[PDB]
Amino acid sequence: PEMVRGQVFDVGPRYTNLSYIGEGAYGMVCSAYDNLNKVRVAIKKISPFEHQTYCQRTLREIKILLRFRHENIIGINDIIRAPTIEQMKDVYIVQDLMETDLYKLLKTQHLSNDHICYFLYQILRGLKYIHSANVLHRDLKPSNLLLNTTCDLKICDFGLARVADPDHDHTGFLTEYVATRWYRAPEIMLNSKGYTKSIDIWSVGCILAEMLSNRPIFPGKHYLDQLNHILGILGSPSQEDLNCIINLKARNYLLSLPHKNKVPWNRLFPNADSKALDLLDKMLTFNPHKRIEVEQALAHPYLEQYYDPSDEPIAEAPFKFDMELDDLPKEKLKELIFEETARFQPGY
Ligand SMILES: COCCN1CCc2[nH]c(-c3ccnc(NC4CCOCC4)n3)cc2C1=O
Repeated sequence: PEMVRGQVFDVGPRYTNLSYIGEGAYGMVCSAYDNLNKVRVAIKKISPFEHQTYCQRTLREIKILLRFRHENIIGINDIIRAPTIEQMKDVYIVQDLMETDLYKLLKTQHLSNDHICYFLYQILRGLKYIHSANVLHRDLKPSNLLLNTTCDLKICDFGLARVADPDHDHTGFLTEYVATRWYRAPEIMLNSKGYTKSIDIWSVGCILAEMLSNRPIFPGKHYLDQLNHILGILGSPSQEDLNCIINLKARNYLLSLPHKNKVPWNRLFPNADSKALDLLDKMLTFNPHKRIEVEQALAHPYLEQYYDPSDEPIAEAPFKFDMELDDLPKEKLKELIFEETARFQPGY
């Protein structure tokens, strides 16, 4: 049993020579050597069993990744856990190892317009497959976009992913949210639970802006500050976009603000490709009903040298409904995680 940052990684003997590569609230990621396939891999230790919320998220992440197979999406190669429910303290997901992430890359490197175009194409190609499966990623950000030296990109971290539920998306003003602040769509703070595909498109728009300048476009200092940054650039929403906001607290908040004019994309990004800024504008649309969809984004003139719908696959088996796991206790969720991972066990 190897040890990384005071965390036991019970993955042997197949997986050895571990090294820290990432973290979350209830998990840790390591790189390791796979003695069977003779390659280095990424291993994610998930420790969710003490919290019901974490158990729901674990079962979703596993179920989703086991169904998905796409070049621009991190897959599951193996799942390690103890042979019995009693002995199962953690769950280890084995994934292909990637060299870096877009967050690490943007901290140090200027991207050429060809690199932005290629990385954006891959994000949208992977996102087309996810949305085609009736799934929402809900935490797209640069650290969840993995890269190698040949510029291949893979979307990772489906820990907050859900089946889309547009009929149950409505909520109140400033209602609590999980996903990362800077990549949060304005409707999250206003009237959305983030159960529609347009949530992911906003995050992609924030990522594109960030690839263009190496700086987050909307860097809210805290939860409440986020809408200030968005409206600071986009300007006051139109009468038509306000009439779509029917909860009075959110509407009246927006109506109380002094008029703010739109900051043109060409002033924020004076070196950017005019086609890239046109697509950015359509992704960073205030009204989610007017926001560009993934298949429209792929067909945008900015991506014309890559666009090929016959080479942009969709999911063979989309998820029909979400799982109703909210009332299920963490002990019952532990059982479903055990049953979902059974196929990877020796002597199965
Ligand atoms: C506790 O989990 C929370 C969510 N989450 C955190 C980030 C993350 N990274 C990887 C991963 C997979 C493959 N290859 C690499 N490679 C590294 C990229 C960065 O540079 C060093 C190598 N990372 C998976 C996850 C993940 O699911």
